[PDB]
Amino acid sequence: LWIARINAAARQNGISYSKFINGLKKASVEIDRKILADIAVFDKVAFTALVEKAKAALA
Amino acid sequence: MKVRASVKKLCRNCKIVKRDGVIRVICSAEPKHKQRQG
Amino acid sequence: MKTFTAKPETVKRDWYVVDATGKTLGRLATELARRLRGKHKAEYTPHVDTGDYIIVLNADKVAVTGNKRTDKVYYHHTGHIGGIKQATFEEMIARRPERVIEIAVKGMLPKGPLGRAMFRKLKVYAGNEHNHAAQQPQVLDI
Amino acid sequence: SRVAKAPVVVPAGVDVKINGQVITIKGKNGELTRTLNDAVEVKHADNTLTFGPRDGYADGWAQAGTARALLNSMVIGVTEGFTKKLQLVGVGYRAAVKGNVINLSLGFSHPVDHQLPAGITAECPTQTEIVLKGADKQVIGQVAADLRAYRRPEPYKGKGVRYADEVVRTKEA
Amino acid sequence: MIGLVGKKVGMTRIFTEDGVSIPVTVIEVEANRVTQVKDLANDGYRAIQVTTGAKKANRVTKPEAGHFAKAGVEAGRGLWEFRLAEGEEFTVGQSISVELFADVKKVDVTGTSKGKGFAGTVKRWNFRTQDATHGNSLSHRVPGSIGQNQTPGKVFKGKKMAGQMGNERVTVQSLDVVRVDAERNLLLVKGAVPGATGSDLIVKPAVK
RNA sequence: GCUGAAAGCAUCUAAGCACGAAACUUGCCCCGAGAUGAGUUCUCCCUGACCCUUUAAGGGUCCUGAAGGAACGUUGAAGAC
RNA sequence: GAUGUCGGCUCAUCACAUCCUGGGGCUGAAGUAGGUCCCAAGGGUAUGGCUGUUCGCCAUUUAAAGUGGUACGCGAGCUGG
RNA sequence: GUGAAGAGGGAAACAACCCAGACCGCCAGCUAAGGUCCCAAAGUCAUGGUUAAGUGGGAAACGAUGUGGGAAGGCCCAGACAGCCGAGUCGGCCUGCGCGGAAGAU
Repeated sequence: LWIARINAAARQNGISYSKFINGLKKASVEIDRKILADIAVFDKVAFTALVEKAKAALA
Repeated sequence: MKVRASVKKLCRNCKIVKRDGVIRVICSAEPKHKQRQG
Repeated sequence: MKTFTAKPETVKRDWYVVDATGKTLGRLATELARRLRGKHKAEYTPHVDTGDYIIVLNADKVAVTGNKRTDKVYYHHTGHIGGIKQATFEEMIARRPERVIEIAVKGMLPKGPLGRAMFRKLKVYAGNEHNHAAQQPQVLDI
Repeated sequence: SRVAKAPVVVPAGVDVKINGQVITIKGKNGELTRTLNDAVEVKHADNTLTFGPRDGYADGWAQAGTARALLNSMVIGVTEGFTKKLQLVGVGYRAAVKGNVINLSLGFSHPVDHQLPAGITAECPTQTEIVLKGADKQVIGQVAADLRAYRRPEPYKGKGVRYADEVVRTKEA
Repeated sequence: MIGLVGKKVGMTRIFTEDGVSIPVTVIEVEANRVTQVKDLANDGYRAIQVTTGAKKANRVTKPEAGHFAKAGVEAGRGLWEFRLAEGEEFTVGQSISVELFADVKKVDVTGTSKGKGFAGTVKRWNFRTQDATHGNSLSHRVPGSIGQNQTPGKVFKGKKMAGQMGNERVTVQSLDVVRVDAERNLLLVKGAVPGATGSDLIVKPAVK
């Protein structure tokens, strides 16, 4: 369930789940999927910031 | 018409043609030479 | 903490309108099923319906590849001994154009009460007009 | 290829109009129109027409040859026209013309009446001879074949409707 | 074309001068009165509705009476409908008589057949009886076998069995029109038609 | 079978056009909106006062009882009931 | 610590490697009548003498008297040679 | 070697095949075989080729100008092949993927 929700949230900001996870690993962020899904539902500005971090790591 | 699995030319006036996915032999000299693969 | 779950009494839904002229049948059906189930929202929950309403226009101008227009066969059985029956894609388009999209989308949804409920939000027409202007749908590009 | 590489001359007294893939040829004998395939480009230089493949297709040359042959036939037709001849062989076989209908007696228990399409004319210089005139090669061919189908030449004596220049083989019992 | 509603009176015969006896059914056809016209704009098809006969006032309920009073005609014993063809027109309140069949040669007649009740297979489906002697044991009019073994292991749909027989709608086609009498409202046809004496009939021009 | 190239000829086929069977889909007869996707058309009937409370698709009291239906009786060429 | 086994009667349902009717190509196919192969499963497809027989032989009919699967279909449906 | 006397994941379902040996709890993380369009968790990923048969998603001897690659030949601007004048044309060899051969009982 957590994975499905994270995919849905990431595609609304412009990236796919696999790429998002790869970027977080390359940036050394260690937040797990339960917390990621909770933030996806309850706080969207913070989730957008996380997506930007991953994109910068991949760039 | 000759319906068989091995079809081939039988004289110098025979011709081979492909129609709608089938292989056929037509001849302008002998009606007995008309063949269809099947 | 406990993980969030949606509630059928407070979900929100929206109305979209789509045009099928020249689109590939299966690659349109996948998107329709996705958005009817609600896999594109962050609130998705397997046991609740969190989908949207979709109108489809021009169902008689949908496209297929290869030799399928004359070679794809639909089958069904009537329940009586010996009652097996068939039609081709061309025939189906000639007499019941909407069924072509309806059957394809129905095959891609979950099986059961909730899936039968999800199917009720799809409205397919054969021409270029509908009578749902009171709901104010928005244009969706697929 | 070789057929498509020879240009087609447009003599004096014929008008050529091109629009997308639709072509119209107008002369003294009438007017003809045709739509071409999506892999052929046609050009009207000064007094000639040329045909070529369009980049993006794998069978441009065959289509070009076909288009060349068709346009050549159209140009000949709008100025000279095409004619065909049919002959009857047998006892009691007869043909006649009235308006745009051919009446045939060919040994049946009823008469045969054939209604000519639009643009084809017929004449009967003799009770055992038919001549067709027109401007469309395919249409005239189809009309002749339909007339022949009523009674085909048989192999023991040769009776029936035949083309004028046709060789009919015979055999013994 | 349109047809008419009538009533079955009985059966008789007609003698001809050459010495032939034609058996006939006698149908009484009073005037049919038009109650409603249905068109494409308002209903989606083209038809007329008619009544015939008479009915006592204290058996007519208020809805029915209002429907009759809209058209402006007297109440009858029922309502029937007929489909229209291209170039056929009628108006509400108009009367149609049996002189409609003056030049028709053949008709089709429709009615409700006599009811036999619960019936066996011998009378309902023409089954054959088994032996009456030679050691038969309680199986004289019974149906026999009704299936096969473990394959398929069931009974197929549409099997022929005992049940209710009759009392349903039946049509008989292509009957010669023998006489049309307009001063007495009579139509005479050749042969038998479904129903019992006193029942309702629908008469139409023949479709084949 | 017609017209026609790839393959300067020929060729029913690759682009185009025409015929062709008791098999297929209709045309004939019967059922059919529980088709839960539960459709359409015509006609008819009902036009009073109060109270409480946790304030709502809320509970109760007096006055009122239409269109129509069911029940009972005499019964049918309808029927095991 | 039980799945009744031949033949007949009653009642059937499916396949196509087609007996009849329908549409075709070749013939050492003049006509009438035949031979061989391709397509087609809509409907149709005997009564008696002998024998427990299924088969088979014989008598007289028919457009024709198809070939197979279904616990060698069918005994909580009948018979018992 | 495994089952017998062995649970978990894959092969639709499937003791004996592939991965792997369950002391108890957790709404943490990494991988194996096998996978990433929707039923159903994850690439409608990137770059260069092949196939037109729904081949992929059942079968042989044998038959044919389907069409992709390779190494060598005969004739030809001193005029080749075809038909009735001007650039190509003939037939063998090895190899990749497709085509016919292909008829059954709710």
